[PDB]
Amino acid sequence: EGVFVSNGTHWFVTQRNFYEPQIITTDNTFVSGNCDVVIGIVNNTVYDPLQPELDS
Amino acid sequence: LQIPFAMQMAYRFNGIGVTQNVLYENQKLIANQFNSAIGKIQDSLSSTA
Ligand SMILES: *[C@@H]1O[C@H](CO)[C@@H](O[C@@H]2O[C@H](CO)[C@@H](O)[C@H](O)[C@H]2NC(C)=O)[C@H](O)[C@H]1NC(C)=O
Ligand SMILES: *[C@@H]1O[C@H](CO)[C@@H](O)[C@H](O)[C@H]1NC(C)=O
Ligand SMILES: *[C@@H]1O[C@H](CO)[C@@H](O)[C@H](O)[C@H]1NC(C)=O
Repeated sequence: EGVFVSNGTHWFVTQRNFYEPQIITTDNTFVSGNCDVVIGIVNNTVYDPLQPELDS
Repeated sequence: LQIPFAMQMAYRFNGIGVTQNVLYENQKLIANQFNSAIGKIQDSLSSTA
């Protein structure tokens, strides 16, 4: 739920009716297929909250 | 509030209980079906009394 937005330099996801930017993560989001299909997709990092623990 | 039209249609798909990747993956087909369906409105009204 929410929409991807940028302030010009950084990418966030907000709920749609009130500006509240969240850092984009694998639990803010879901995957479907690959980048070649979608008209206007943008290149970015998605943070995975498990990776700091696997970095122990 | 402006929003891109394909991104508004992705909200209309969530509103019927279809996950929005279904629109972004099928976007040209969905656009052609709409454009073709509006063409059938012209041809019906430009013919039927
Ligand atoms: C876009 O939003 C980010 C919010 O993180 C801004 O970057 C932060 O800027 C403050 C100072 O304004 C710094 O203290 C933070 O460390 C920055 N965070 C990061 C991740 O670098 C960014 O300045 C905003 N851009 C514009 C054009 O407004
Ligand atoms: C958006 O419009 C610009 C011209 O205004 C065009 O160059 C660009 O390819 C378009 N991008 C998408 C995602 O449709
Ligand atoms: C996005 O990333 C891929 C892989 O790094 C690259 O091939 C592609 O050209 C990039 N696209 C844009 C719009 O930067």
